[PDB]
Amino acid sequence: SNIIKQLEQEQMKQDVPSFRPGDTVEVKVWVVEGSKKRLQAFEGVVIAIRNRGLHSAFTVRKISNGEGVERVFQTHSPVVDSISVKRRGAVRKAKLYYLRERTGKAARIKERLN
Amino acid sequence: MIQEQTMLNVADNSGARRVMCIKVLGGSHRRYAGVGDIIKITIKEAIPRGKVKKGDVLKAVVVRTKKGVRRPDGSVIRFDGNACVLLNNNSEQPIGTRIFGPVTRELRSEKFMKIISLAPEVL
Amino acid sequence: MRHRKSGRQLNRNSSHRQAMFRNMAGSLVRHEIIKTTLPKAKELRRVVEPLITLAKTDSVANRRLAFARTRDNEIVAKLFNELGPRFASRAGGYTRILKCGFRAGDNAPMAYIELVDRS
Amino acid sequence: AVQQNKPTRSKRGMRRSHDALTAVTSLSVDKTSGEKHLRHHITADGYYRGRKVIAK
Amino acid sequence: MIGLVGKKVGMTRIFTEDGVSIPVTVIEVEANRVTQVKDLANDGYRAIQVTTGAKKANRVTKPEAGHFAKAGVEAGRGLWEFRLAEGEEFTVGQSISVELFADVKKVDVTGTSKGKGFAGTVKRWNFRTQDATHGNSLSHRVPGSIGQNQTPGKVFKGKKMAGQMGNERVTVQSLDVVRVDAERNLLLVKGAVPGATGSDLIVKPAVKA
RNA sequence: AGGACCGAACCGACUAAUGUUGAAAAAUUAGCGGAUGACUUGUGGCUGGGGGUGAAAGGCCAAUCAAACCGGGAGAUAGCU
RNA sequence: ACACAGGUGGUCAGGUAGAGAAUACCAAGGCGCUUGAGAGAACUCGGGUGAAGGAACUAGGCAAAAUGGUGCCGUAACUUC
RNA sequence: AAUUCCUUGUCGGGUAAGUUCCGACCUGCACGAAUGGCGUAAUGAUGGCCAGGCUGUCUCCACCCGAGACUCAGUGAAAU
RNA sequence: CGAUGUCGGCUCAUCACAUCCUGGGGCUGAAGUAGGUCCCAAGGGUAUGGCUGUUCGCCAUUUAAAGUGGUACGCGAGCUGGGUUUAGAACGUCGUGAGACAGUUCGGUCCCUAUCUGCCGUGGGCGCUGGAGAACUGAGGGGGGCUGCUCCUAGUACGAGAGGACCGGAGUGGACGCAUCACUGGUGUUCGGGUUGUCAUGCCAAUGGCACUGCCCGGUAGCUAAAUGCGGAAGAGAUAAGUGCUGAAAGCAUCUAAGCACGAAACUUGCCCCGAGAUGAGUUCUCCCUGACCCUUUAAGGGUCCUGAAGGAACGUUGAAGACGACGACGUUGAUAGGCCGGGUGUGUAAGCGCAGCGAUGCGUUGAGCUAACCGGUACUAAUGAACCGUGAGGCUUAACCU
Repeated sequence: SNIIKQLEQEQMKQDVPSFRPGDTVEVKVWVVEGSKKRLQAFEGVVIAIRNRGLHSAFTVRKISNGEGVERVFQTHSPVVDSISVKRRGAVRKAKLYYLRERTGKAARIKERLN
Repeated sequence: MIQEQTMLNVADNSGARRVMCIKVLGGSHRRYAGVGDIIKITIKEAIPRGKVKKGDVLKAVVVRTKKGVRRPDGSVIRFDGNACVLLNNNSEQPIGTRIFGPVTRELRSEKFMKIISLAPEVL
Repeated sequence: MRHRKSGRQLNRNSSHRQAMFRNMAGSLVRHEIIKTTLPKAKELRRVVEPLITLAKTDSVANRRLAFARTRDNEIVAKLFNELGPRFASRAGGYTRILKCGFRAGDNAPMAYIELVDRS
Repeated sequence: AVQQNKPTRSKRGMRRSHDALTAVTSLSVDKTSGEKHLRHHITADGYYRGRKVIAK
Repeated sequence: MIGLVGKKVGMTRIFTEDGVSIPVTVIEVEANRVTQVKDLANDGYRAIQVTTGAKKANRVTKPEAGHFAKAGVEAGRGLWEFRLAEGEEFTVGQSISVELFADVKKVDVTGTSKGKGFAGTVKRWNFRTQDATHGNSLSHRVPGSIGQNQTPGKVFKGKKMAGQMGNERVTVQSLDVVRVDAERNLLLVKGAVPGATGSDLIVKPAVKA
């Protein structure tokens, strides 16, 4: 409906960079410890995107301290300050769930040239 | 989301390698355990000369679950495996002197300040 | 419950339904008027009208798509050479259902479905 | 699974009281050919709402 | 205090600058036009009867048309009633808009719940299923026993059995009002209210404070 | 070479489900055992009831077996209903 | 006892993939199983998929799920070799 | 113990916890040497226990595909 | 004894209080925390596993608690069939033997399409006194009622210390119940793609059929829990055990005999839902009908002509409503459903052509093509002019007004 569309598009962020699955992004999230706010960086590969307007999300997967960790960010959430595509990967799928059973040499993604 | 018979990896250098949850503490008829809640575990595998032996019964706090936790904005942090940190049966303080792998913001409290201080990364 | 769902099962499996609707669509565009039961006729529209809509623009890709959904080259050829220019201005609704009573053998509510400008 | 006392014809009629059929309230008259037909269905000659929709 | 009658537009979320995502339900609350005021002198109790929305002029029957005509108000899609509190007056032709709830903090939303049709005991009353194996015979989701052997030789009234679930009035209590948008006749409540999209909702101030 | 191995026809029936006024007075589906042998099968014959036959369960002997079926003594007897 | 999801010996043996008369799809050839039409509730049958956990179910891993081919490397206790 | 009533005898292993299992002990109600005693490689749709993988078996059920169940038309039982 | 199926388990319960926890209180060999015992109180709650067929019991670890019982030691026309309890077989024992064992061990068919009562839902008919469309009142009925931990009061009162409150306030959980899909996910055989074997469209290329949706990888809407909102209350009335004030009988004493006050999750309300078939059939608002006559048994009588209203039903397109009825929207003065246009989403760079490579294949056009149930529009198709049911001023007796 028009009411829901108006309500969501008046809250959407207009500076969201364009990205695709397979890209290596670096998202800066707000961390509030005690009374002070800081910026924690989380960098990994985008393994899934869910386009739903204001309810859009994307799942980033990284290998932190030897343990695979993935986090699903809400694209229009104010906790995300900025997103930056460090490197663009070339895949032929919309959801890279197969990466969870791969480590090291078997989980490399070819760069998306041109 | 940890319940009885669940095997977990150990996130500290306390000597245990693979533990099994035998009760979810903190309430009658309780089904699952998220992060930051005590469970009673048994040790099913240990390293040769560690601080704990195979078969000891003691407490532990869960620091990573494969189901993950949810934050007030709707996000979710999922890990590749279930991991816990062994605690003393009476004081409920960590046995080891180091933490392996990341943890989350759900733990920052006076009870587990030692754990979040020793953690290599607090997501 | 089947809240906001569409599509009649018609007491057949999915492959049988797909094949039956393909055959029925071919028969309808071949003869220009056919007689079938009322639910099957109401479900037949959702398959035969997009085919005509696709057929409105003659292209190799559209013909291959129509061929994939009908498996009858004569049917595809008729659709693109006649039914497309004939219905070139219509905004959908290229069929008409006329309820025609009840079948003698099993008391099924029958109907005739025909192209709008048959005459 | 089975009865203990034979039900009466009275009980049988009471159960069958709702099994009656309902006759059609009124038929429709075609505006051109004048014959009667079921509402929203074509007439027995092939007409519907004046126009002759099916040949014979 | 009286309430208003709105329509469920759908569900969405509101982001706060603190980084909290409040899930809200969008209720479009158009103006409620009073059509009859009931008093102790004539009806033995105090209440108002309001209407909202519009209805097709060829669809409104003559009795309710005359009822609306007496009040001098255009026909709405229904008639709802609110009991009047002490010291609360309203005139007949008065229109009440969504700005009534401008400083209330919690509301009670009542609507007709979604219909699940004929629901089994397992779905309707959270009964446990029986074994899917171990020799079980045609009794995987049946309700089991319903009585005792010949001393209470009947089934007790009020037993939980399968039947029609939903499509009945349900009140959800103490929801936080997130935003009152008077400019476009909107009310955003925190949480989920009963009923499908487009249904009617009755929003009243929270009885439990 | 083999009462050898895996595995179809063929022979059998270990487990579960369905069916128990069944499609069937014992079967169907998914699995299962043997599958060149003490195997299995077609045609014809022989062994008769206190008798036969039995790698033996009192099993089988025409949907009937701690003594078949049919006719006769026979309207056995019944302090029982 | 049925126009019965059962039982019945011999002969013929095509193409592709396959070790194969297994199995899948076809040729020659023959059928769609003598009530249909709707709707898409509980519940029953035969199946498909499942977050987190992996036998905590239960008399019992019953049943499901899982392994499954060919070539090669490598293979323990015990043994009548 | 296919055998022990008392008995879940006592100790040890496995398990956080083991009336079952495995290894001993001997106080064998009431084992025992061709109505065979004790072992035994291989074999078993044999009985009991444990472990890895695997899973709706379970925590705790949810959705989907068909055949019935429900409605319409035709034929039309049964136990009691 | 012309059959009343039986131990344990699963599912589902319901009642009693001789109360396991929470609530109130007296005494204590009650300093505090924590206890012992008794009285009142059934509103709610009252574990998961190892072992055995087990009930029972022991053990591990929780919990505020892991109650005792009744209901054919509840429940097999709801499920199981391990034990026991048929036919087979063996061990120990007894008997010469056939066989037998509250001795054990292996294997061993659990049927029924619900007629009546009962219960969960959902309709048809008639009534409620002219008919109809709505919205209510509330006599009555159901649901719900559990509780932890941390912090402040306060390391205060108490205590030599160890330890550590009552009363009151705030936050966050476990289990249960209701609702929902906005978020995280599952399904999504009606959407897209990868790929193996074969067959067909003459063939290449591209597709389609079958192989569990052939095997998978994703996934729209809807439905869902594991996902997230909400709830148990506060307050009032009268009380139980209990604590009292004044006060004789009985110069004193005395909670009681007269009179007055406090007191619990129990009772009645307060919260949610059904609810005038509440035949005691209720109340309020609104709409519709203002014709002529015959007959005999003369009365709440029957009949004819004209008339057919408000409204309902039927038919059609249908729904986040639904087994079928029912309920809701719409029927040309129309967005009810299907199609169509645009958008969103899902899949992942379609086919054709060109270029590079001997070729598999890659690159460009190209984030392309296809896209169900979604969103915003659009009468192109189907929702007919009618016809049917329902009537034509509504009985009698009192009372208060009106003329």
